[PDB]
Amino acid sequence: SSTQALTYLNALQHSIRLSGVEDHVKNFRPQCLVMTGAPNSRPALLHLVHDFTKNVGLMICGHVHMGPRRQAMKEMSIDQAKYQRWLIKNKMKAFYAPVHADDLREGAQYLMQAAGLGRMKPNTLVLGFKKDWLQADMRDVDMYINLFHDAFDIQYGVVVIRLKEGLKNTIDVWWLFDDGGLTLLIPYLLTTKKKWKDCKIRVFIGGKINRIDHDRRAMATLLSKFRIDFSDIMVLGDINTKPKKENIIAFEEIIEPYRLHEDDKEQDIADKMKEDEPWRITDNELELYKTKTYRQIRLNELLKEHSSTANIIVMSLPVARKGAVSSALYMAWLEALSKDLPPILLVRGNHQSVL
Amino acid sequence: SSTQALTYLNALQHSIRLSGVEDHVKNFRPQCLVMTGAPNSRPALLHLVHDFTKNVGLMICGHVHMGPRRQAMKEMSIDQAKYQRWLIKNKMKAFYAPVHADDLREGAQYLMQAAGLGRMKPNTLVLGFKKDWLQADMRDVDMYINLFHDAFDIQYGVVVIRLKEGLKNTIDVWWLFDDGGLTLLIPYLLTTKKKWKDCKIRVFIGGKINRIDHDRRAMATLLSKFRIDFSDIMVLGDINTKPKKENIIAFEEIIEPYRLHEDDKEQDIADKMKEDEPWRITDNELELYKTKTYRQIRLNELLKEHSSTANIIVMSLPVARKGAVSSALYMAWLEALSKDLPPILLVRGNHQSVLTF
Ligand SMILES: NS(=O)(=O)c1cc(C(=O)O)c(NCc2ccco2)cc1Cl
Ligand SMILES: NS(=O)(=O)c1cc(C(=O)O)c(NCc2ccco2)cc1Cl
Repeated sequence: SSTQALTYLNALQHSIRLSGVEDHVKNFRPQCLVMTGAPNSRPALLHLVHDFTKNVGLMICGHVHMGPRRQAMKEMSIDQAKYQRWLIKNKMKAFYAPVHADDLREGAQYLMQAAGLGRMKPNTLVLGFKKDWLQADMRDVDMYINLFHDAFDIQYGVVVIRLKEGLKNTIDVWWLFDDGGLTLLIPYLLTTKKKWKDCKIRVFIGGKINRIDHDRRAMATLLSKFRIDFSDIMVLGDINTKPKKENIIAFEEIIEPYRLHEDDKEQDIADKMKEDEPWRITDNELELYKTKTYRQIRLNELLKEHSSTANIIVMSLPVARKGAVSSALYMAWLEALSKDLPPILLVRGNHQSVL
Repeated sequence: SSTQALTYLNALQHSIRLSGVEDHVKNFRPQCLVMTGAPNSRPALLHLVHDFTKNVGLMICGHVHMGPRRQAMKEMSIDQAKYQRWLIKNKMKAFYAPVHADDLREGAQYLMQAAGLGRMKPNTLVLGFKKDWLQADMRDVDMYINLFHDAFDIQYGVVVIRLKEGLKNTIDVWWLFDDGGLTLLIPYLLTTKKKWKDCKIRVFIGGKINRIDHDRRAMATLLSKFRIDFSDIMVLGDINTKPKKENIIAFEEIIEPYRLHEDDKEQDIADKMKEDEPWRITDNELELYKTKTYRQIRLNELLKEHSSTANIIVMSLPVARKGAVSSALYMAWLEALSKDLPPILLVRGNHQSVLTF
């Protein structure tokens, strides 16, 4: 009170010192940019992202305020004061970062390219899964997926937390493809927080039916390199199998409102809808990506079968080339992958290795 | 040591400590981002902006990088490492913050909107004068003035400085407009440094013929509030008078290439070329703003005669409504106000630094 200048000067001096360093490859140091609507909303997501980003990296709770430009400054100021007070009340090492933008994409770009000083710049983007995508306008879903792809453009690592907001054995990990160390680094950082200390990492991977021993040995060596006391590596070959009849029926029902039946409908009408409504899922997309959808459905049913009784499932996030797949189908894949499981955490880190 | 995590986490906890303090509104401090593309170019500008930001605020030497997205990140990181090494080589406490944008205005918007974290966020926009704007495409000058107007829109202070790139004692302060005190805060911070100890702040005012004592005591008490310790407080009544004809014709010659003499030329051609080049200066603009231009020229004359020798000249910055003046006319005003002087530092601030430092 009246002598905060000392704190400010100390912070500035330490930040300059930190910027003094020159080597970044050695330490990945996960810095998270959490894109939640407001810190008060989605408290569970905030706690879970804070768990693995606390004393091991900062977290910037971003907020893209959008509205009339005239009174934007006063609204943003009152919001910053209120949300910072709330966010310190529920002790969190998180910085509230509000910006003004005409839409979520622009504000996300502001936060993703400008937030932070020197070395304290976010390098992963954390999004809560858009649970209301079915009832939401599909333009906003397109914007959500385009935000994923913008993150992948700036060499960010995308984390998607799907968590049941209506609210002690193991922490399953479903490492499938390389990414980096991030997918395996999130469980390591989770385990050392004294809240998940009594939780045991039960890694999973896919492999050939004639190579369980060799794959297990190699993955155990990698885990020892990551030194996360892996309990066991349940190498599976069940991937790439027709899931079931009921599961495929459920997925078809999910995507039915957005499917485009070009063959059933007249070609001119199909083109008209595509031009005036480009997020419609064409049948060509389904035919091309039928194996990928089978992979998603099979992975979901495997998660239910093996990892039902797990606290935090960590899985690798499916991705597709920008524009190669309709946004509606992409969110359908994300819905199917994480359907009725415990708090699940889809991760795709950047190519550069964490350590 | 070869480890940095100790510094990183300590800096974190300090930043969280800072953000936790309920500073209310009584924590104004000059936090400026120096929008200059190449920190190697214009070292004098960085040194000057560093003099009054050494230990009272941060300096985010922003930089917008233009090019293809593919290899944008690689060269951006290369430049970041290079320029941070350069800044550390010199004794500058500046964070080199680069962003990628299609145009300078968009990257500047990124920086001004989202740069910084917590309460160590930028507060003013230091802008090196766009010297050689005569030879530069006028789209560039349009963006340059739009930067001023964006900064004013987002409640930022704007300071533009016209250092000579080639690089008794007194610091002149022309407190002409009440902008919240930043014009007076910059000189105070300058003086309280090893270089400007022999400061001798000399303060000038603009007032009509009246009792000099009134304004004299007014600025005496104002500077006592600001702890300026003036060497002299002067009031000038020559402002807002017709300047010499030579300067007027010189100014008219400066804007001659960009002027739209629509009254002299045929109306259809004038309208067509106005539509082709919306930055052209119409004659109606000059007629409306003849008094403003005369003030801008008389002020340059006045500070040339009164303040020919002075290490720093800190003046209130001219402002115009968004779009009322063509960018060429605004830039011509700024160029005529600081035509041939020592380091001149035109300042304007959001009306919030009310004895708050
Ligand atoms: N998780 S989400 O896609 O549904 C989401 C949702 C929101 C959201 O709109 O709450 C958001 N912030 C934008 C905003 C505008 C006004 C207040 O916050 C960000 C995200 Cl990622
Ligand atoms: N001080 S300035 O207006 O002349 C200026 C100057 C520059 C600059 O060009 O150095 C700049 N950014 C870098 C850049 C890249 C391409 C065009 O500009 C930004 C600004 Cl504000």
